[PDB]
Amino acid sequence: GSHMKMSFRWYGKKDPVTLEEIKAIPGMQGIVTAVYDVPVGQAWPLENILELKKMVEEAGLEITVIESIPVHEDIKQGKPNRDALIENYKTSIRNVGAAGIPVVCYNFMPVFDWTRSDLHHPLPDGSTSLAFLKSDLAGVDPVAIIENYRQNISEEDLWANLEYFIKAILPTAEEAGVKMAIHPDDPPYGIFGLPRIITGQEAVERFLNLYDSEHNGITMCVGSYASDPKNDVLAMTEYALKRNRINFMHTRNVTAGAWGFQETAHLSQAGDIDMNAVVKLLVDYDWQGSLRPDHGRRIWGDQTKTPGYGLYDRALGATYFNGLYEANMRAAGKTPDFGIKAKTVGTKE
Amino acid sequence: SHMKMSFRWYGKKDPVTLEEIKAIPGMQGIVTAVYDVPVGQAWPLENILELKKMVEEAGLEITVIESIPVHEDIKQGKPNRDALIENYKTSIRNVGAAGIPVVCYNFMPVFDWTRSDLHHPLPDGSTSLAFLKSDLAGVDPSKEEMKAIIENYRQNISEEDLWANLEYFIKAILPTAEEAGVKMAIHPDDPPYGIFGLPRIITGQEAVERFLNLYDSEHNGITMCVGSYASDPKNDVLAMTEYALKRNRINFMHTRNVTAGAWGFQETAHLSQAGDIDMNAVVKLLVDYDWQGSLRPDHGRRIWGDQTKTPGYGLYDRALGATYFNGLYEANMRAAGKTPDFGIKAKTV
Ligand SMILES: O=C[C@@H](O)[C@@H](O)[C@H](O)[C@H](O)CO
Ligand SMILES: [Mn+2]
Repeated sequence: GSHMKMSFRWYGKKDPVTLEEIKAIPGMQGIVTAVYDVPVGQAWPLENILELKKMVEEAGLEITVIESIPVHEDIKQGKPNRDALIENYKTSIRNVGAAGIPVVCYNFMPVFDWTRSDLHHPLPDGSTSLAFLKSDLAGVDPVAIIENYRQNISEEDLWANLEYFIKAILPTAEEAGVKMAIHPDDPPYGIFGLPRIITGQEAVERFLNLYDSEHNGITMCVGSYASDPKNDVLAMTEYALKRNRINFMHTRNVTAGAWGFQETAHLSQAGDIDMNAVVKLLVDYDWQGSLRPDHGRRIWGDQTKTPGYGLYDRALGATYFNGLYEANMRAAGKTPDFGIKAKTVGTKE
Repeated sequence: SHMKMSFRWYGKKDPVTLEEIKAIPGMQGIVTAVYDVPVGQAWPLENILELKKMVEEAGLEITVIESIPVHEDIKQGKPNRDALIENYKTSIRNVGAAGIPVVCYNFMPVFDWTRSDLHHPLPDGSTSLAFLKSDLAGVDPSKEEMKAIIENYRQNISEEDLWANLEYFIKAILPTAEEAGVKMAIHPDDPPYGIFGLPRIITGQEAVERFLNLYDSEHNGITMCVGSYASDPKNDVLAMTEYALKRNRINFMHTRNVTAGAWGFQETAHLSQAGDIDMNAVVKLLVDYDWQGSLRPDHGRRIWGDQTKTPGYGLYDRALGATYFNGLYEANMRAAGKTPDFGIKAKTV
């Protein structure tokens, strides 16, 4: 039976947005977070993870997803020493499973996790947002590693580097009781001479096949995949759902074409994704997992710094998914759940 | 079959701005009134225009006017009522002289609402308005004037008297309103039973049938505030909603959520499971019947340090409600076979 927990990204103690505020989002159940006191490729201790879990649980929430045990560039490059960094990744997986967190989200995006030309590109209602203007600058070197990928490492080398990775970690994830969920490339194609392989349906199928298990699944980030129109989110969503290989949902809306892309409000008609169709799919497939609204616009006085991570519009995206999820749950004669245990504190009949 | 998401704005003085209101996805209609004319006296075009101009420039539109307030003297049926009704006559005409097609208003002796507590705690740590009967048991409610206004209603004006006062008012103003294009929509009694020995008549299904029948004309309508009605458990808002739709008699919409008992009631998050109303069933019916008019998220919780001190009128939870209704709308539309729509012209600049 279906079981989708609303979740929200939270960067810990140093987050502009707090747990009180997050907790106040109607229907919010999960916290998506990570350890920030340890360098990339170095291995997360249990206590670190546990400190976060305690903060989150006292606030009346739970950590449902570690979003992002970062992958060291040595691993991605496929350099000689990877083995050591991978043993650290194995330790991290183990420590997350030790903490009781079911999913770990990661990426295999060489040197860049994402690219944005504009972090304040206005929208037809007064609100700013992030865009990828294919015209602007794009075609200029970002003022050792780069040339390596450019000169030496092909997409198939990256495919072989990734396969090595996932063959090395997967049994650990199995033993830990933890499911891996690879985040696609953002933008979902090669830029700056750098290669990208997690880019579309063909890529997803080849990925899942590297190690065939539920513990080896995807973060269906619909607004990344559909950043390149060449991609069709819904069949992607569905094949993945048909295969039981979606382990995390991200659900931001974006408008795209031959010209490139710009992130919009989550509403289906604000951009190019049919959001109702997405969750209708989760409904039909009795999907069990977490979804975050992912990214927001700047609206109101939102003085949250960090890119699409202001509380306000992401909140406005979550309740929109409450709507879509509840309606579709009901249309299917299913009864939706939002983790609400009490309506009131101190009254009752 | 187009519902236009809307939102109350309290004029130039509202700490909520139209920038902010326009920023909510899918938000089209604004909802406001004039605030510089005492109460009974006539509403000049100069005043309603100057607010319509303030809003039209902001990319938004007036869809409904929240309240030309009926004077106590009209409510009490005092002899001096005719002139007051006069001044009310032109308000309807001046407002029709602005394209604005709906006017909400109440017929509630003394107060327009009553709460015992304006920061009652909810389980998630947010706060909301609550009416708790037992806490208003002790209380005895110008100042020397209201006392005597209360004495008059208690001792001298009975329910039937107040029906009569209303009927007089209705048959007076309706042709005036059919003459101006404007549709009238009566805000239900809030709460919908006698407090402090004062009478209330707009309280349930019966009242509805009767009220409609005072002037069987599609311009004589209700504001279906499901929240006000569900505050009394004896009421079935789903049935009440449908009944009134089959008669083409919903001219405006308050979609607020409450939980309720013999103990009173408490406003909640708009999300169904947070309260006692199945908002999905509601919006579904609005869909099934092709209802055309504007729906409005009523009160919201106090969340995220919102300082706004007008009842339930901060921006945040109100907006979180709206986008949740976008999601309910869109989903139910597609589930029918119909195709939704919001304020959306251009996806991008
Ligand atoms: O429940 C009350 C609310 O609807 C308020 O906005 C207001 O007091 C009335 O609508 C106007 O009298
Ligand atoms: Mn109201």
